[PDB]
Amino acid sequence: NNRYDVTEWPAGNPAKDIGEVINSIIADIKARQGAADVDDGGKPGAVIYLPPGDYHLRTQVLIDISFLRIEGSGHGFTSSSIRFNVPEEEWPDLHELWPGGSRVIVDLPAGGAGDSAAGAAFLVAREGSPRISSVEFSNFCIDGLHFTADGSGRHPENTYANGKTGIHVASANDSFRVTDMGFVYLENALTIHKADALSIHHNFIAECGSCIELRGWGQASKITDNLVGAGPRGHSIYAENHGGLLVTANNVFPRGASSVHFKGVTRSSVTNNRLHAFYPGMVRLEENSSENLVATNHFLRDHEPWTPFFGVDNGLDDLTGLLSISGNNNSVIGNHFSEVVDANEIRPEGATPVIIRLTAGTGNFVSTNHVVAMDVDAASSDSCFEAQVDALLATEAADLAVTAVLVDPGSARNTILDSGSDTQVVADRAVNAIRATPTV
Amino acid sequence: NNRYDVTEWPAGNPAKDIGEVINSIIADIKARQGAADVDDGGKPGAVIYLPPGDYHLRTQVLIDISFLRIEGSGHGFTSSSIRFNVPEEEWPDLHELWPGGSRVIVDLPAGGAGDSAAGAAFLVAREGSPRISSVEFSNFCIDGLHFTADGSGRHPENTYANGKTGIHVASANDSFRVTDMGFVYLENALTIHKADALSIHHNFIAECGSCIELRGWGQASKITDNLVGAGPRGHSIYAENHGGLLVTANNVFPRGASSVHFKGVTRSSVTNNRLHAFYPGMVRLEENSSENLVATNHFLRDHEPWTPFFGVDNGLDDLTGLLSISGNNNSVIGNHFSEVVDANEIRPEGATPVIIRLTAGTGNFVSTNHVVAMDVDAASSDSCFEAQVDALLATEAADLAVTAVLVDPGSARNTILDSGSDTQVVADRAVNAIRATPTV
Amino acid sequence: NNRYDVTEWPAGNPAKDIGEVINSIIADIKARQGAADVDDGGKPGAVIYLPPGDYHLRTQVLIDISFLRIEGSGHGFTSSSIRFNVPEEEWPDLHELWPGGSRVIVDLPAGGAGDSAAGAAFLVAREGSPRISSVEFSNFCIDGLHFTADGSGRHPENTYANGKTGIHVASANDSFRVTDMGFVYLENALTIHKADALSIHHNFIAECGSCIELRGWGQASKITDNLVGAGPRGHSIYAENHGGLLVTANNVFPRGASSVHFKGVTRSSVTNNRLHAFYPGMVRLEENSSENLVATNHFLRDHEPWTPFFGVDNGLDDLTGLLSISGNNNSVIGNHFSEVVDANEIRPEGATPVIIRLTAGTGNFVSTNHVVAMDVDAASSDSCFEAQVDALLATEAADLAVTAVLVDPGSARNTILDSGSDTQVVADRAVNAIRATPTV
Repeated sequence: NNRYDVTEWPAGNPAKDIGEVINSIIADIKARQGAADVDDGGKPGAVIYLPPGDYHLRTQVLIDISFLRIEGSGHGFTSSSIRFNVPEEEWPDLHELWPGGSRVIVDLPAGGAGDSAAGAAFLVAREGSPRISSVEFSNFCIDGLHFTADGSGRHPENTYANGKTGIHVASANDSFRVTDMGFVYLENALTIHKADALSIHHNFIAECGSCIELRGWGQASKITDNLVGAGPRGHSIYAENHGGLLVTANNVFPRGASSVHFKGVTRSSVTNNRLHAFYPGMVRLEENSSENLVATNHFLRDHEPWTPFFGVDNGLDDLTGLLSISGNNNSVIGNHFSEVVDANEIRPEGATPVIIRLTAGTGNFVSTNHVVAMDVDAASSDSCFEAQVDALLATEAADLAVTAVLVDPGSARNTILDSGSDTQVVADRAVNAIRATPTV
Repeated sequence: NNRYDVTEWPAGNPAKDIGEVINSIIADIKARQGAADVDDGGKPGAVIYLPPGDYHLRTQVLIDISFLRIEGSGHGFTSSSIRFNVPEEEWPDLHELWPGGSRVIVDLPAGGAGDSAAGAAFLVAREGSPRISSVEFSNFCIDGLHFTADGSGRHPENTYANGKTGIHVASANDSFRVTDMGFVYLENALTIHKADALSIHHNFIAECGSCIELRGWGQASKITDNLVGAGPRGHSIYAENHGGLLVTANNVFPRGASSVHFKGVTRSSVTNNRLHAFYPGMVRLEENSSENLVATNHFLRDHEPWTPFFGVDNGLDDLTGLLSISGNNNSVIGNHFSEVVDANEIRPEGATPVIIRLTAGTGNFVSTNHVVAMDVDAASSDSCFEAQVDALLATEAADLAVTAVLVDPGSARNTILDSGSDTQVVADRAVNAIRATPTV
Repeated sequence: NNRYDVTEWPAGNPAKDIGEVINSIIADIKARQGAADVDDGGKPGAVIYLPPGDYHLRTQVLIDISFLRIEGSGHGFTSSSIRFNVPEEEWPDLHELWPGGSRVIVDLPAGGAGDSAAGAAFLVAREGSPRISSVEFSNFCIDGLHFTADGSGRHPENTYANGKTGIHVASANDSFRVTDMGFVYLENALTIHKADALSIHHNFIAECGSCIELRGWGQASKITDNLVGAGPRGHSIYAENHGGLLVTANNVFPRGASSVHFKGVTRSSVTNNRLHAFYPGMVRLEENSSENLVATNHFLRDHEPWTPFFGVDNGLDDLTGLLSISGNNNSVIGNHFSEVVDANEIRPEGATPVIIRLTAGTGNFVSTNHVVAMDVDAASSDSCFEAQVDALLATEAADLAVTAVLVDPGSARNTILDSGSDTQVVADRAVNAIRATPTV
């Protein structure tokens, strides 16, 4: 025992309100595990199992205890975004309509003016000592169900706004795991404050406004092997005030405002990811993000190919850069950048797009980065995945002049090696060490 | 419920034909999940559990539904290749003879002249909309049992031919997972057509003719953390017409024809793998494979040390290259190449082996690759793992001249930096930018 | 069946001695699986499940059979190190005191003068043929409970000494997996001899004297996605006489003697890890460790910030190097090194710290490594995680002269490119090819 199955718990009804059921199970664990030091233990925690099923959550789950594992048997993802943009008269012929797996349907109202925490299906919160530790979420689905009108006049299902969060961790935490999950149609998939030695590993986090956000501060954590797709006003991967973070082996696709965004992040590594955006400002190191390694990533920036998101932007223009750095002593090494754009969609009109921009800070080392830039003709089609795939396989283009590296006058004493020809590297040679990539 | 255990299903017998049992379970799921939009769901799918056991499959499983998870409790791998080459009179003294775990023994005949799909233990197929989604295969064993005579006069168990496939996905699919599996003694372990956002993660796929094949087209997928060993007429990792594929953190060992093979693959990353082959042509980018990052891989090419495969080749000679590129605007950065061969086994007689070959395309960037080449004396021994390990630890060699980079006249406007001395880099300096690695 | 739950086994008591229970289950599996070739199988193995719980182990588990899986439902980690250094009168106010999850408490005496194997909770041993294969340990907790006085006069809980091992594999093995575990308060977490195609993946291995040790020899293995923290007389990741090892995507934090230590390791890759130490000698390639790739790692060396470990060293001084190489033909490419030290704590007094040191061997290629060095004021605070995090986020420092690369006269014919200025690279230019990083 200490093993519970939500379909076998005698209180509540998991189809109607799985929140109530899980809170009831948590009360039972605490009632049984009252003593902290009996035969060298006494509070080992528990596992709560969700079989495949459609489970409505109407009461927020409060997780107050260490070593709690909540697990299911399916990440359950299907593209609600595609389905909600299929003409409605065709829905009866679709084999299915909704995500599945071990599915928690989040039916909470939007969070108040206090916060988003109130809109989270699972809230992890505990103050005092020690930090809550080794909570595990595994292999289930959290589904926000619908997005809602936002004043823009866009389809309500394409706004990425509903005030719902999948998992929200409010308190300092240690050794947490989020693995094998599916998150869909949430304004925020996963928000974790004050994380130590966290692992976010092998999840599918897509069609959420903002996917992964590490807030407050943190250390010694990792975000690995995820498939991630956000919305144009949110983050794919975000961290602030982290040290020693490792972000690797993620496949991040559209349509977040950015792929990776750091504020005040130090001594971290963003390496070996595949990153694909429809907008500039893919990787942002801001507010003294320093001594970070950004290595061997594949960056692709192109244009949205799917008609229902034509015109949808993140507000940033082509001078922003694909990689933007404000901070000291970073290392940008061995990245590939593909810039695949339509010259007459470049903004501002007639600008030369920038790839890497150093806006502030000193001592950045940028070496052995390959920039390929291409001028294609933009187009939109109605069939989502066909258009996406055709777009990736298309190479049928003219050449395009770009600025591979732009060092603003506010950044100096950088070293730029083999990351562009002299024309491609716009920088003051008197206060930065520049070696042009050899040419013919 | 929606949870099934194949040993607790009242129809069929999983020891005799687990195929029939699983198909029966799938019919039950469909019978119960008929309605697509009842209380915001209705087709959440299911989980089918295989306890550890030896289960014969005589009827192909047809997977027709989204959010189906099939799981077990052991990848169950043992080297049938070693065992089948042990003298038969010694078999009674072996502690065990066969793979184990949650084991599906594939007893289907070879596929007809239509196709290999008919020889697959699990076939995933569904047409219409939407694409089948979020099917999961986890932590079980698929065993082809024996290889069969192929006309070559080789031992029938060493042919890698039986017409059997582990898992075959014929239809466009989204968010699929194959994790923690074991595949053994199959002509094809895993063949997945038309994949979107697929994850093939942390499997053991070995002693199969061909291991992973991604066919038709695809996008935004990943192949990570696998242990992979194929056969000399097949692929280790293969993809065609994929965009945005990430292949990382795999340990690929002998004896596939290649370690990674791309046809028409674009905007992808093959980075941070350990790759070991007994033959040339380890990593092949062919048929306009363009804008790919190939970074920080460890390549080892040497000679087969195990006597029962002496003389077995993939048909390619030492001029082929360890890495061969036909395509535009790729990035080859920070790889290590160990070429450990016996000079008198080099073919054609008296050739200088090539390491990286650019056969066609423009704009490839090749930078900071270390090539170490060595002339050793070839040998074969009868004890498989002892010989393999001794061979890897052996450094007792003379020096060997190699061509680090060969740029054919059909490839031009490439950039080659610090990837060999001038002698080691055979290329037209007038139409490629070449910087020799500094020497003494 | 072949599925067992230790709380449902009729012999012994898993709370008192889970060792006896598991050994009893193993005898039952062998009694049932006597025949090796009945209908193409007969020894498929088994799965043993540990629900969340506190389980004392007083008898060593002997694992003698292939395809055994032992699994739980929680890695269960909490910092016993922090708790044992909290004043004792405050313990009654802590929410909990001990690790949890599916918890095996190791209550064996320390191993005799024969060996440490006798102190292991789980011993995997079998001689003869074939090698034991595809044993899996997953998602449970192994807890050494306490460290003991060691003659140093340190707190007994801070010695990292108790003679206990989590899992010890004594025999040649194939296709083993250790995944999702938690190890805490063990002198040795995981020791695996003679490993072939092993995967140590996604574990939490911390506050153990020595974490991962691969001994004897091995091949084609991988250590990926682990969180790892050892003690100052032990190893974080250690291997000897391995070929084809891949160590990637690990986040290794203090306070092991080293982060990665190789003896006699060849043709391997240590790439894309985040490594953090409080002492020199972070990555050691020793005793002819040759043809290894060390690429795109983030190294941080700084000072211990937590008062109860002030003064605790690994015995090595600042001339040792962060990366030390004794071996031929290695490749050191694209690493970031942050050296964050207090100039008056540098030892010996007045030394210039070294970052990469080549002590012996020929043909090493060192290219495009960024070294950032800083002089800060050392300090200690009592609040562990606050001090750790503040320390990582602190950049408030003066500049510090370092030797980026030191090539001893005993190492020659190396190539050093863009890994330091001429002053920073101390090497005989007549017998090594040196290119200084361009400067202003």
